[PDB]
Amino acid sequence: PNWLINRYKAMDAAELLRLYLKYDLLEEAAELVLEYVDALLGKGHQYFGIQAPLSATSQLVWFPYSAIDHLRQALGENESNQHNQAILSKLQRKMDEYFQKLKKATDDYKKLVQKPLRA
Amino acid sequence: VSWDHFFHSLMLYHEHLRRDLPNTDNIHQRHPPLRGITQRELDGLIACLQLTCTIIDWSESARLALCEHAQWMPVVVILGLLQCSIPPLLKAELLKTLAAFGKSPEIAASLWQSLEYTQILQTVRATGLRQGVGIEVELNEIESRCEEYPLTRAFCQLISTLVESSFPTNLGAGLRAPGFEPY
Amino acid sequence: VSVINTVDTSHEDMIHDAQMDYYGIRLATCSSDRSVKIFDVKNGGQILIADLRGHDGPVWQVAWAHPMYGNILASCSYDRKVIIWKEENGTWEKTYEYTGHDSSVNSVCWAPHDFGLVLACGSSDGAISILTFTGDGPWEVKKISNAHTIGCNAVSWAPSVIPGSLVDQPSSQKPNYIKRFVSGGCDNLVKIWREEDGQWKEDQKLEAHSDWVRDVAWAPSIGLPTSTIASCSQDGRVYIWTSDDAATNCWTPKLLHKFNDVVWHVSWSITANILAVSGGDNKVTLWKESVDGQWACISDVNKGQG
Repeated sequence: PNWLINRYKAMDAAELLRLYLKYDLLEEAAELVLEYVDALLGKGHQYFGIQAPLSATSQLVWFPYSAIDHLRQALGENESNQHNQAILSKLQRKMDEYFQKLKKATDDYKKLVQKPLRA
Repeated sequence: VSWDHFFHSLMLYHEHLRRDLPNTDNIHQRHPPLRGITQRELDGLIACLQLTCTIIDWSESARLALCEHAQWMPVVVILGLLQCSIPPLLKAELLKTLAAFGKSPEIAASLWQSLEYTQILQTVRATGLRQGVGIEVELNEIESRCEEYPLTRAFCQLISTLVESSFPTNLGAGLRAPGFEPY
Repeated sequence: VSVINTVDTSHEDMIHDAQMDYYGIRLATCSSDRSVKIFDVKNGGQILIADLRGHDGPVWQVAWAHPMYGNILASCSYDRKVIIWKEENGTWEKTYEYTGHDSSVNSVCWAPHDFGLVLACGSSDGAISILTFTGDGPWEVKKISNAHTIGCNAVSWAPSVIPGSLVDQPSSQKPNYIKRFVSGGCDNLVKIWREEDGQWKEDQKLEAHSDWVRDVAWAPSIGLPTSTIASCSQDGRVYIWTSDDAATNCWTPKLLHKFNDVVWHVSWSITANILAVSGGDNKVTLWKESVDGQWACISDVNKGQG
């Protein structure tokens, strides 16, 4: 019933992803992860208890790698399932966009932290 | 004759029977000689379970009070003991005792979930378990040889009681794929 | 050593760190799941006795205090807090919370009990905080600002050494201990700190790592005059730092080994001067110095041989 969900998703912005991939809710799990990545890119961060995107240097960013690897395994165990493969390919393309932007932001943070040991 | 003696005794048997378990890595394992619960001890346990079953069958207050007790945790202990090995009569009495606990509606919902997790009945084969590895092997190897079927009957009684309180519902995502199909 | 009964922490994520209590009757564990779990594993029998929740992010390190102060546990987290947990009458409670860091608190270490109830805390803000409990009133805080240029990853206390323990101190004064600790940071430095006149000063800089120092461990005093520190880094190196004379303050680095991957941290054995080294290769290696001063690997422990 949407009230509960909305309220356990900016107070505890993940562990539910786990309640989801346990109660066999693969579809909705991939959805939550995508939503969270979207938040992290500065888009809708207020609906994910996130303070910053490409701003105020780099602080903390928890990446739910184990839940994403379970999603990759579950999408690979369905094989024939065309719908799950279409979702998996969309998710992979989005993860690659994220890792490319993360690499750029990390390289720019490394340049920012190198200015100044000239005080 | 106290609740402390009954549930401590069950716990001791549960601890003793589990330690006699042989590690998979270890090759050739010998128990310090399985203290096969003596026949007298067995008769005593059976009599205790029968008495418990009679009390909980007639008294709803007693049934709820015994199941909610924090130290005895009877449902956990009993289900734990069922995963151990004993001669079929004791198993039958344990099932009867569970049946007596099940005459009360919500306990039933939690019990279905617990039964699915404990894989007393092997729902989904694990590590090529195939035949046996559960009540099916006991039925074919142990009860069929003894030409007596107490365990099968008790199991049917349990299922029958559970179906009455619900054909329950989704009995386990992630594992199988729903359904009361296997049973 | 043959493995015994298999434990179960009933967790939902990777345990980042684990520490046994002083008597080896309890295990504290902490995780990305934001919990600190306490197990009373006495004579086998795995037993969760507490699930301590109070952090808003991953918990990085746990530290047991000396049992003379009762059952006290510290935890530090990505949430920039340090929490002090105490057991009273079998109930675990948060007795203190320190929020004086601007970034993730990566490491916590209790001082030798001779110094009092003192906790060192290293943060990703580059500062180190020393929390002192005097028995009366609130915790006192001495903060070393800009201890490391980028961030502090690890802190370890020096052993309690009485200056001149071979000379009869007149029996009416508490020995004046030289309080020291070592820190490792993201500026590739291992730094030694000393208390002087109630202030903490940088006593030495140790330069040998080419990337972030991940962990630092001061070896316990085995009654030898030589002080030993281990450090490990992102550069895959482990260094053993030795100082033979406490008066010269001269630290010499010896390369222990270079791994092909990151090294987390090295933990000293209390009795045998054995270094445990945990690598990114998912191995734990044990190292011991031979009589010729060479360091040899005495065991390689892989995930999965239990």
